[PDB]
Amino acid sequence: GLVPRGSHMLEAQVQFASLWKRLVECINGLVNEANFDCNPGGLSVQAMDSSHVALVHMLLRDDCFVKYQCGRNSILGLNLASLSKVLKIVDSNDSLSLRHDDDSDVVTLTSENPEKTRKCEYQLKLLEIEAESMGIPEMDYRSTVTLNSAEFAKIVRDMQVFGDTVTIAISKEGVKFSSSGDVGQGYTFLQAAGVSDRGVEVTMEEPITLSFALRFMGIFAKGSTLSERVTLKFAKDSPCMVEYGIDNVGYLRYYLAPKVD
Amino acid sequence: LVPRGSHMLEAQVQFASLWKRLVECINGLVNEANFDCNPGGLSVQAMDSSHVALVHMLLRDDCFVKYQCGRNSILGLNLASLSKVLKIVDSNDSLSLRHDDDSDVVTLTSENPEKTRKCEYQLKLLEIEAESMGIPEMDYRSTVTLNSAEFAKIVRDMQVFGDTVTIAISKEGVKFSSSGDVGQGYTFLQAAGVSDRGVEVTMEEPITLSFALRFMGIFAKGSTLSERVTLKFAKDSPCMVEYGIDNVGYLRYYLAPKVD
Amino acid sequence: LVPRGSHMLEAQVQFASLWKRLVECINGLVNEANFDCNPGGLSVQAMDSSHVALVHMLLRDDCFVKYQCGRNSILGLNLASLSKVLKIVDSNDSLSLRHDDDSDVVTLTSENPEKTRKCEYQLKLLEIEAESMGIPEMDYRSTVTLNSAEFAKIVRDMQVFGDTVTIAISKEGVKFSSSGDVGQGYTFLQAAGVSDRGVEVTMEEPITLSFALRFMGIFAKGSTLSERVTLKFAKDSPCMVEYGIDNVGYLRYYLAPKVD
Amino acid sequence: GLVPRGSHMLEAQVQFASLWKRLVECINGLVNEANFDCNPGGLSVQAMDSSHVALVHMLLRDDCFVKYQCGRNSILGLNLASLSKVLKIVDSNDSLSLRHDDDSDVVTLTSENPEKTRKCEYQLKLLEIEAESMGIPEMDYRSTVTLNSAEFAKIVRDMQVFGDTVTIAISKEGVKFSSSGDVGQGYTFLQAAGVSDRGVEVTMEEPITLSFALRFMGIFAKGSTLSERVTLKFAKDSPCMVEYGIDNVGYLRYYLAPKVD
Amino acid sequence: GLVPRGSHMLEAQVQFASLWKRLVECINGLVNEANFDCNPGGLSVQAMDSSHVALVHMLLRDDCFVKYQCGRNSILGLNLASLSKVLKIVDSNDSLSLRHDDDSDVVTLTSENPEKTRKCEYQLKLLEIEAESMGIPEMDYRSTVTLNSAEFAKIVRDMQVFGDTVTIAISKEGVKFSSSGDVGQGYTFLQAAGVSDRGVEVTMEEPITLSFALRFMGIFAKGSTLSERVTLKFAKDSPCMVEYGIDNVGYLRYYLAPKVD
Amino acid sequence: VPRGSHMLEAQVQFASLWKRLVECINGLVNEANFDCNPGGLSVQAMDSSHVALVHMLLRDDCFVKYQCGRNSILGLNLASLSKVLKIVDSNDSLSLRHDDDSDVVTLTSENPEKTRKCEYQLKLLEIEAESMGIPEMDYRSTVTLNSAEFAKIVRDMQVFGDTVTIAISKEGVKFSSSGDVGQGYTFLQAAGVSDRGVEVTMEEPITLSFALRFMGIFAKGSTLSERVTLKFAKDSPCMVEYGIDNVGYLRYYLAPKVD
Repeated sequence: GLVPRGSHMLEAQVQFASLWKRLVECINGLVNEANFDCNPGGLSVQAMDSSHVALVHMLLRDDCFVKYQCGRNSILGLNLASLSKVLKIVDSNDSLSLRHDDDSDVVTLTSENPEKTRKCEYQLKLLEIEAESMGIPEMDYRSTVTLNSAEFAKIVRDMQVFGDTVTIAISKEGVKFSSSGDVGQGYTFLQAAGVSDRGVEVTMEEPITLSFALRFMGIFAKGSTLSERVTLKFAKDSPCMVEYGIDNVGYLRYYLAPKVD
Repeated sequence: LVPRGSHMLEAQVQFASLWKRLVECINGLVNEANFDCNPGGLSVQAMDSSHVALVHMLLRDDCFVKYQCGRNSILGLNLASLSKVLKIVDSNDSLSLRHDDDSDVVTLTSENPEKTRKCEYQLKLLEIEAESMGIPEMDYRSTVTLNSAEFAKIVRDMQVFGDTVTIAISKEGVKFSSSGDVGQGYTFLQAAGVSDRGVEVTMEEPITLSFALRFMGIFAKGSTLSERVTLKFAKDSPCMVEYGIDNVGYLRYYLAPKVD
Repeated sequence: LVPRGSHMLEAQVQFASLWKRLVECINGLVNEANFDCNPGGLSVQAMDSSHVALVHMLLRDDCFVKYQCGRNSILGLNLASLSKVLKIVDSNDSLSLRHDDDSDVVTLTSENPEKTRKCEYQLKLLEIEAESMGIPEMDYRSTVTLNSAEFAKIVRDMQVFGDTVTIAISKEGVKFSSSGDVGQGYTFLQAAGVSDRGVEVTMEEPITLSFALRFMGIFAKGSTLSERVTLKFAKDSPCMVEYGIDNVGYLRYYLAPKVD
Repeated sequence: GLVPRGSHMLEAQVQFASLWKRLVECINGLVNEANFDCNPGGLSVQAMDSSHVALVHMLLRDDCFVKYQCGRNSILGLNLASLSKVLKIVDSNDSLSLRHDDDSDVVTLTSENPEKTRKCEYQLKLLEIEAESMGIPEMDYRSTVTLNSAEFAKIVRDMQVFGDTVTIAISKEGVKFSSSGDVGQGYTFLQAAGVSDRGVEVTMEEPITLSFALRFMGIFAKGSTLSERVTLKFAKDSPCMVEYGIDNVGYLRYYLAPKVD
Repeated sequence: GLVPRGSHMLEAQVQFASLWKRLVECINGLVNEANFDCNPGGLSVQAMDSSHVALVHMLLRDDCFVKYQCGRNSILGLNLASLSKVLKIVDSNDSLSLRHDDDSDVVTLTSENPEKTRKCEYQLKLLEIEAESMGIPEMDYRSTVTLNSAEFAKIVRDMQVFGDTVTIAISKEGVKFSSSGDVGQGYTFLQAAGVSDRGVEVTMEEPITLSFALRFMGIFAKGSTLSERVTLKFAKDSPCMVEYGIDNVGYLRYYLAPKVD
Repeated sequence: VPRGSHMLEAQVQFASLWKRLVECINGLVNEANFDCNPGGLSVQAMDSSHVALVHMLLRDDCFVKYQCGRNSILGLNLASLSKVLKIVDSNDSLSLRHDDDSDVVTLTSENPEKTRKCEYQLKLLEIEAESMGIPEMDYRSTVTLNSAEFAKIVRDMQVFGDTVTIAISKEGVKFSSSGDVGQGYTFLQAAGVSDRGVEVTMEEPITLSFALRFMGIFAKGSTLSERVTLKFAKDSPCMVEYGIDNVGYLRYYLAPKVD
């Protein structure tokens, strides 16, 4: 429309800061620095734990924000430790505008009350983070179980009293989480209770039984702060995946290698 | 006409909160103990490593929604572990404790009202001797009964001063006293009129004993089981602190007095 | 018995929560302090071990349901201990502070509305040398008043960044600022004139001073006593933060500025 | 025509009390009460830990004592805790006569200096300790390693900084102790023998690799107070054994179940 | 006449500070504050435990010190807890000059190496400690036993594994220390010996048997740090006494009430 | 292909060095970064209250074998590292090794006689760059004394207060403290010429005060050097230096106490 532009603003603001708070918590659990791809499609974070066993892919679609503006595709490295420290002090119900200028070695967070009587502005030095080394697995999922996010969280926390490894067994009827160790042996069995209305949606293709490091399942289960339900997808000798939907305006997705023997 | 398949103990309580609250109490005093299961119910009797204090707990068979102890088996358990497992069991779930014929393992089974979740934990069991220490007896000259939680507060409070509390019983009240660096404290409770909360003294003479707060503290955890608590005393004799479980049982602690 | 004298000094407050909340506040700054008791009321005046910051607290005599300070006695107290004792005293119980002649010990007496419980604690007293001071006054050009708890939050917040906060006052609002490894933060508060919510700025010129957050933090504990809090400033001069104890007293802190 | 009765049942005196001291310490580590079979063949103690995972067998042959007398086979239950408390106060270099009478409900320990100017006498109430009496596994020990008792002790203490489980791997050419946990991963490898000619006397039949609870290895390693060397014997899916010889006049032998890591 | 008239002073220097260190330790065991009478005859301390069961009397004659000066008779109250804290840091082989100006209220300790390269000076605030209400008791008439100080110390420590009360029985033969409790029953018997030093010098008039609180005997036995030998004196239904000679320039003397029917 | 390398390998002959060092520095901070240049290993780190700073350097000639062609930074949990070094024999060798992107560093110990070999592996951090920079240059007054006397003197002064006052004079140096117990001082005379035995070398008289908590942490240095050197400057961080020399140093810096 007879109008050009060489500079950047890259300013996106969410209405309720509680979202960012709850997210960073989740992902800081896994890694302490990460890149923030901002496309016009929305913000993504893709990052892998220092042991290259687990992967976290988070996407916040552009309809997630009350205002969003990412002309070109800039990438922003951030210290998540610091970012968490700042978000810890930001009121849940305040707004939060994340902003970056043309090349400015610094990103800025701006918070404001509903009533406009208080305004906060924090500035973080940015990094410096080498491209992710990749990559996401592809990869087709035979069996799929969906359950209350917080029950899931409880179950991992519970299983950890026994071991540092959980064994997940899927049957059409239900799913069984199992653990062993000094204290003894535990299991929690969840029945599938069909055909409607909400409470465990198994949907397998065959029986399938994999094992996983609880350390990481625990880090993932933090997701329950974002979604009332959570979905786990499995495939034989293949990374499982745990998915937490954000309100149709995004997702948080974790992938973890099975234990091998 | 028909025996088999076997095998021989099942004890299910409706609300797991009971077991949770109990084990907490008794774990405070000892870290392993034997679980006599008669057809009369489950008892635990055990003494602290310094042989100064004694727990006796009994859960009568009417305490359980379902109970079955044909012969009298004894089950040693690590209370530390048992506590760890009970910590993860929902208060309002059921909890069936089960053991089979010579099975080196006892099993705890929890289930929702609603039957959509089922949990099952298994603990290796121990050979614990099975131990000497003889339960002592009355007569109990003086007897005081009070709100369980006030009692709890009072010990916690007295511990800011010393590691020893002095309990003095008088017609119309009881006085808990302590000393130490911080200074000197006392709490006095009056008796007389309605005693429900509210302090039912019922002495025979005045009587004044002293006790290790470390242990009174361990006992006071009992407040999680009974709104009220009863203390019984006798000169130069182990006092006793009793917490009733709903008429279906008791938790009873006994502690030696301090000497001068 | 006619030295004279004599001799007792009784100061009872209705709700012990006050004393609890106070001692907490001031224990944050110093661990022993003198309690001047005039017939005018109790004052505490004391300075931090680095001689950077000063507390002045006054509880007027109309603060107490019952007060008696014939002559002007001074009572040194270990605040650490006093805090330990007040921690155990129920918020809603009464609390009579009492001293006799010449009795090396002050006594705290608590009682519940319903008179069924009575507590009595005794503290050895000190021995505290007069405070080289003083107090500064009073030439406060422009000030600011805000919600006590917002203030508290703001300090706690600013500490994630630095150990120093910079307070900038302007017609319009006030800006708290900090720097450090994590980065740079500020919180700006807006409002025009004099009205409670939310910020009554009332300056004479713009003025910008800096302070040690360590101490602002200690002060902010005041939010337990007063919904609002007032800060007064003067160029190259100790600021002051004031917490009104309703209409019966105050808690006031003064802190040296930073050159920077 | 001889003398008939009495008195009296048992007298067992050792020259240097240091032995008893060092023994009880060892075994008190495993159990807090135990039975003392006194045959004319000597004193034995056989006892098992409360979890029925580990077994002590100690034998002091009759030639171990300067004077020994056990006509019939009496059994004496003892609180090892108490016994330890008493032995703690008995001088190493004093004599120590253990005595029990016909009736009695009490055993008596009597200590005396070389120079006869001091005499101590302690009396312990004895117990009825029940079975068992399991009482011992055998035999076919495929692989066998022998090493300095104190190095062994160090090695367990060391491995415990990592985990609560040690993995022992035996090869021609040496033995490798391994552990894992939060702190990280450790191993100690001992070479020899041989490494001709000649710790560490390995003498295997095949390679063999078992794991064990360090809690118990630790309890055992206390044995180093009795013997300069220590011998470990193993067999696949079978209780290992750790043996400490007493001067040809006896042994202390521990047996421990393998772990499933 | 060559005579002044002053208002001052007190200086008491010992060559080896180890003495003061070892003393204060002994006494601090019994009480935490005490008065230090300084005569020209020497320093005495007389004090009684908070339960008025046991009494210390210590005297350091003026020939004990390399330099001593107590013109008039001043009294100095001291916190023994603090004094112990300061003496803990003073080298055993350094000198130690204790001194007081007059009414200042502070006493000063001054330490110096043999080689004069280091000098330490500590100052303690002094107390008003109220005069000692209790009279020393009197009639020590035999029985009397003397023995190695450290054997004595051992014997109390030993007897405490059993009870909190020791029973001392004196006979022409020897002396018997006895105790009872949960652990069981112990005794130690010492025979009256030998060649040099006889090695236990009993010197009774009749047999005599009293009992005592081990708590206090223990506190006393700390005296073994000052004298190789120790002497105990008894009288029926009368405070015993335990005396530790320094060996000729002073004494430390404890008195303790017997236990009664 | 003449190699690079590649890698990192740093072996010391006697492990006692590493043991004694980590102890010292673990006293101040529980995690720290290990810059490995070809110049040697340095650690630079600051206490959580940003009052005190530790700089340690081990020059490359310190090691029987050293190889850091290029640079790499290794974060380490010092608590864990201390736990592992606690079990390593003083007189064993100790090779510290790291491979290309390996999330783990490895410690390898071996006896003189090659009959025992130990290998421990630590997960690595994750520690954000140090920030607060080294100060310079004190310049004016300087005292040097027996490391252990110094250690004693701090431990001693702590019975009184939590603050020590150091006064330097041509005569000597005076350490002073106050508190409930009372008041102490220790005075050291300048003896000489060399060595304990106290080498004062001032420019004017100068008197500063310091937190004993930290002087205590530093004094642990006496395990590395028989002597220790303190340098001061008015209203300026003092410094306490322990020199392995010429192989390396351990250096602490601490803020003075202000009015």
